[PDB]
Amino acid sequence: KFTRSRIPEKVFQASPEDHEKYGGDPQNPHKLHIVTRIKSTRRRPYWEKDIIKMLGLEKAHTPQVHKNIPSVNAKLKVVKHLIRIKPLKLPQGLPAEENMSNTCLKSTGELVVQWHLKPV
Amino acid sequence: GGQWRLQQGLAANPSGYGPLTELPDWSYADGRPAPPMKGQLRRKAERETFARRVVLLSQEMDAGLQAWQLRQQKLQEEQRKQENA
Amino acid sequence: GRIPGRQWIGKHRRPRFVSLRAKQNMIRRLEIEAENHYWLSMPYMTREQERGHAAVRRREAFEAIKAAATSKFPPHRFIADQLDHLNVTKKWS
Amino acid sequence: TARGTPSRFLASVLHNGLGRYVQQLQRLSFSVSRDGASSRGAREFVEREVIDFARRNPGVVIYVNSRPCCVPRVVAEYLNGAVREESIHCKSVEEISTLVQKLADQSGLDVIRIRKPFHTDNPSIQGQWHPFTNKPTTFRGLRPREVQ
Amino acid sequence: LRNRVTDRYFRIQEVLKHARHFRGRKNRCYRLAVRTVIRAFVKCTKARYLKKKNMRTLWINRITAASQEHGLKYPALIGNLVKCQVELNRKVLADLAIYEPKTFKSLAALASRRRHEGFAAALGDGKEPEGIFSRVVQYH
Amino acid sequence: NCNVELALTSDGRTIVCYHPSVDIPYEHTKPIPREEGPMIEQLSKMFFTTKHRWYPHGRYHRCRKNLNPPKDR
Amino acid sequence: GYVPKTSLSSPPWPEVVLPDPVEETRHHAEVVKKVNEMIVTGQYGRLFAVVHFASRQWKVTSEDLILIGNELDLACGERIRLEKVLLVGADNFTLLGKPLLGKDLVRVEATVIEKTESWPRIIMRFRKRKNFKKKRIVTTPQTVLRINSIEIAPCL
Amino acid sequence: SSFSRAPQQWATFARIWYLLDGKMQPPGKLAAMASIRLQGLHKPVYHALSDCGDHVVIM
Repeated sequence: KFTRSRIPEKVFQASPEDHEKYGGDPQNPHKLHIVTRIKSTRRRPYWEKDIIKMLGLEKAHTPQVHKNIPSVNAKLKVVKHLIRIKPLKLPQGLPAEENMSNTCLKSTGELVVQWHLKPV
Repeated sequence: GGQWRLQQGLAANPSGYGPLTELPDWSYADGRPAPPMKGQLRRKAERETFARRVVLLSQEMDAGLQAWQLRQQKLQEEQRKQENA
Repeated sequence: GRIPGRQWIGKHRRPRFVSLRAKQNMIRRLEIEAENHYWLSMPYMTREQERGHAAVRRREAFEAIKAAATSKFPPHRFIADQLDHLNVTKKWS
Repeated sequence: TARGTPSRFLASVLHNGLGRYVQQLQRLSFSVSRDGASSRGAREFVEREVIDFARRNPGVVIYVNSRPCCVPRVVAEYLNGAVREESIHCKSVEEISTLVQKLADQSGLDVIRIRKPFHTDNPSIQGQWHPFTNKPTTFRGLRPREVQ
Repeated sequence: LRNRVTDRYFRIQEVLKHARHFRGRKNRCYRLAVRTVIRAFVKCTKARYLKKKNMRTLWINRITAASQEHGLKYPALIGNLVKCQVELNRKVLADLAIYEPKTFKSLAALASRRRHEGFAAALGDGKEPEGIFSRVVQYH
Repeated sequence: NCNVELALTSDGRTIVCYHPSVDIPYEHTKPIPREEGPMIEQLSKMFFTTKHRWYPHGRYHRCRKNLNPPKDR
Repeated sequence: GYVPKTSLSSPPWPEVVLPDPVEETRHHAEVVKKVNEMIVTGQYGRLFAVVHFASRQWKVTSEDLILIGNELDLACGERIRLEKVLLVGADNFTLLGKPLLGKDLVRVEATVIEKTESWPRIIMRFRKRKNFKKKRIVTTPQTVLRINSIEIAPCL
Repeated sequence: SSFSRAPQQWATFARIWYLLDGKMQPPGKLAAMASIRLQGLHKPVYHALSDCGDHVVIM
């Protein structure tokens, strides 16, 4: 019988080879995730359709910011083959009310609060 | 050819954000700027709501950490004060 | 050269082979999958620290739902609708 | 369908924006019934907007009659002599005023299928392609297997 | 027959005016014509998607013909005008191939030039100067 | 063929292509020199096509042909 | 390191050597000086320009027509400066930008001639054996522009 | 450019004869080149209905 699948704990304990390859720091972990859905939930069990609706990822290739807490981690971990997780980086400060109109999300994951389009 | 676009920090789809969607398509010959395009108003508003959510979530995260530090410090004050008299 | 029943159901089926397209597609989905495994490993708050950190915002959101359910009642009915419809015999003198 | 329907290429009337723009609508003929219910909204237009419209764009001359033989109507006549006749039977003031500006906004040309979304009359500047644009010449114009 | 339908001529001619160009009794008899005219309208609404698809493969064929004439291929021309941040689409390129071929000559030469730079900058890996046309435009 | 002179303007936000039109040299030029079935074979072999193109066609087919079609350009 | 000339030693595509950047910037300065000195004196004929209007790029020559599938909220006959020019060509030079030519370099101006509906476009759905049959008719809004000027500034 | 309508069209569409030596060659590389040139797939004027194909002389 095909059922839900417990993923062993050891899969989510990274090695120093990871931290060289990806750009993470295990000390001082990041604020929030940007999650993209890249794989439809049709031809997937009803629990993964449920978790995609709860995470708010219904439209494919639409970024969604989720907290980096354990509970969001568990919901993400069930649907980790449908999504793409990138760290939400903040190069400058997080947008204060002044520039919170004039922002941008960059494809590298980072949110730059001054949206220009002119030659540099 | 949109893997090369992703490497360079450009978007995979150039019709996403770029100069060719988020500049204004036209202006009067006199120089008066156009009314803003309705797709660009929609997209700026999507961007508004996204940044609002990021600020809300960051405040909730760090307020949770500070509140837990207060719970621990008040518990330790009570620990030190119950070990008197 | 026939496949006995229907091609892709049964005991005997038409064979299907893996292109390099399929291997490359599956390998790159595995690379994305692996980066996901990496980023789900450094959780910010521990599981005790999050306990209650946003109870207020959930309770206010549910109070919005709850008071959005109960504020349901028939619409107001006016006079100007009725007499606005007396206008359908109107003319020029 | 489109195989069933006529079809025309894109055009102006008479080079309509080159030198100066010419408002291509001449006439309109509202025929609104006095005591008639279907012309109700049309009558409201005549009391409410048609003076403002006729003062907005003076290239058109506007005739308001009474009692048509079938239906209250606008008769738009354009500068290529085409007539579009629209019925304003049982329409509110918003729909009629949008239709009258719709009529003013267009040229007499039909509303059949336009084959191309563009129309250039000097299409090519560096020369249109023929099979001998890029092909290189020979010496003394010889062809393959040509002796002298 | 307290009220029977008198307005029936006009239903039938709604349907039969879209069938006059047909062949056989489908142009004239109503039951047959109904079937084929519905079939016609269904084909029209799926043919919109096929029209966009047909147009793009015609553009790829023409641009391929012109760039195979200028030594390159179709992948080299497109995937090297990408790398110069030249964002012409296919429609523009196929129209340029037909009506303005010195401009297509320029595009094919630029694409091949950037191709050889994007290898010779990649052949000497390690620190070097970058190539000339491999310099991107950042928007901030 | 391609003989073009490609350049960037100094900042690098445009690409300028210089392509003049090259004329044909004089040396590369020559001086000017100064029944019904068998019908369809003769025409076919004249014009390099199959026979079917030259066979006539019905009144019904000739009656759908548009004889005032739109021109352009 | 040295390899004798066999079949598969040197790959069949031709070997081209990239020129050094010093004389190549000298070359680029020569080319840009030629093209700008053409532009200052009007040594060109008529111009075309690939212009990224509503959502799709048009190859636009001066004095012509462009049909656009939306209502542009401009009164008729009203001039417009089509920004987002992204190629400008003549008989003897072109200028393509990365991706956009500057506004300080090329001006393309158009008008709005007419503001029509389209023809009625029928949208029929039909699924068989199921009594599924729907019909809709859509008349889209269309506006036709006439492009007047393609003027080029010698600012290179 | 600056031809008349009939000669500009005649220059564009009229067909060209291509010789193609077949010594030592496989019949499928000859067939691939000759098939492309018989259909008209080497022209930027190519349309399926245009009847723009050229002539091929394989010796």
